[PDB]
Amino acid sequence: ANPYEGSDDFVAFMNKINSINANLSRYENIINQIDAQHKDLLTQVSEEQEMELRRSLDDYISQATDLQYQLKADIKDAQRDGLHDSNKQAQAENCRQKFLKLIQDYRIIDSNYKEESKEQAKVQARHQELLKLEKTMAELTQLFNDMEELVI
Amino acid sequence: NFLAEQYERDRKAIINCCFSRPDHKTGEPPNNYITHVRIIEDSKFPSSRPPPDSKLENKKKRLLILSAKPNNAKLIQIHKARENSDGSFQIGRTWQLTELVRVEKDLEISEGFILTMSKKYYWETNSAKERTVFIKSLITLYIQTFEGHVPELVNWDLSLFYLDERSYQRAVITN
Repeated sequence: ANPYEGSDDFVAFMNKINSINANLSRYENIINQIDAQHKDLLTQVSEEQEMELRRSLDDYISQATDLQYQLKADIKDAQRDGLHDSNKQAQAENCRQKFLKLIQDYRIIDSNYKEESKEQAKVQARHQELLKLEKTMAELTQLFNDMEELVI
Repeated sequence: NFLAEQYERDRKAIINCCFSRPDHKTGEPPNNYITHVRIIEDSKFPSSRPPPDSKLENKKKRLLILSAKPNNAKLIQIHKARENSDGSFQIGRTWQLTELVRVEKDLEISEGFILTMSKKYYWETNSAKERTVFIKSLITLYIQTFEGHVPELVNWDLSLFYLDERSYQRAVITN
């Protein structure tokens, strides 16, 4: 940890980058919808509509986890193909920075919702929600660190 | 690569002296070393930008070291140390990371930066790159440690920390 250091080839590589950029857009929308559903829950919603809102939130959270896994693998692979090309490495690293910013967006969005849940509350089901939130943030931290590891 | 090799030698000496053996008098496990940077401290101007006329004898060579408590990765500490002639280091001060409330890039001095913790501290790295690298490590550690929060940032490119304008406004501790 030393911080101080498609038949054409390029068309094929940029197909990877274009695919990554499409999933980064999917990732960003999912995070955007998670934030929105947090705001929905933060309004006083009837008990019937509240659980339909929680299962949709659970669905979006699972989609993010699976998209994160795919974006990590696809970005680290684009980094490997660029280990011997200045243009490819610039492409892949640009995708890596976009990813890290969105992961940071997600982490902050969950943090705001965590603090706003307590300042709106003061049953035990609320405790399971906090354990789910802390699980996700531990994953985003673990994913944050995986993306900073060098690829060789 | 002088900066990489200096980092390897410094890190190994820091871990060996100070982050590997049980506590001298208590027997507590050592902290877990995270990173470090070399800094210049002006003894006459430690809380503000030193003037150019500041005597050279005022400039002191120190290190800033980040570490984590042995049984809690969420308890981060900043240490200031000096280097002994044998290659070991002596820690002179420790801060808890929860004290970091403001981090400012000096627009005029390319190596200068100001941390606000117990108080305001002015320090200089040996190069512009080392300031960028260390502050990145510091803010990244904070955002990870305090789960989505960030101290007040002054004159920094937010993209360095993977933030933009409104992600910083949501995350800054001043709310």
